[PDB]
Amino acid sequence: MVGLIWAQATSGVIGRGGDIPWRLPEDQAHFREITMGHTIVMGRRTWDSLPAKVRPLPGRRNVVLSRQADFMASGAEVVGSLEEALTSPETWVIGGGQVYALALPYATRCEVTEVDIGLPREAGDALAPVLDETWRGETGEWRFSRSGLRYRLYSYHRS
Ligand SMILES: Nc1ncnc2c1ncn2[C@@H]1O[C@H](COP(=O)(O)OP(=O)(O)O)[C@@H](O)[C@H]1OP(=O)(O)O
Ligand SMILES: CC1(C)N=C(N)N=C(N)N1c1ccc(Cl)cc1
Repeated sequence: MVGLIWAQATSGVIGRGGDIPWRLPEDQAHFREITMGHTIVMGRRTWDSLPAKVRPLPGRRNVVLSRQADFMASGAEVVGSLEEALTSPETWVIGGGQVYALALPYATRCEVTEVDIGLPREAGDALAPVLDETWRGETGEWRFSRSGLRYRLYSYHRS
């Protein structure tokens, strides 16, 4: 079970300036809920952008993809090929752009959060992985977060 999880604006933007371009505590809780107790897979650059205080993300098997054999990722494990990361009974790829792309052909599930905000793509923006017509699933109802930011959840799957 290889899966991809991400949160995007409507336009497909999932990150800008090194930041998630919105505040959505319901997304963080959603993310935790899907991935808790399973393996998470991230690129080295993504681990590098998490505060030392927060990494590894707790209650989950943290795997970090890197070419550097000497890479220090305390509390996590480091693998040097996509094949080796995607082993466990249930894996969620959590970022970033290179790892999303890399892992796409192996994915049979996506969990997405679409956030109702109009952010036309700009050069440099991190972008959601592109879903083709092989996918099927549920595009859920719009929902107001506590702050009044609107978001909805996709739950898609394939062979
Ligand atoms: N095919 C591959 N094999 C091994 N490591 C890879 C890989 N593709 C990407 N990576 C790692 O994953 C990193 C990318 O992580 P990321 O997906 O979080 O980056 P970004 O935020 O730019 O999309 C790459 O820099 C590379 O790490 P190192 O720079 O430490 O080598
Ligand atoms: C919190 C957030 C944005 N939310 C969802 N739905 N999916 C992810 N992969 N996330 C995410 C989690 C950890 C990291 Cl390092 C990056 C993005």
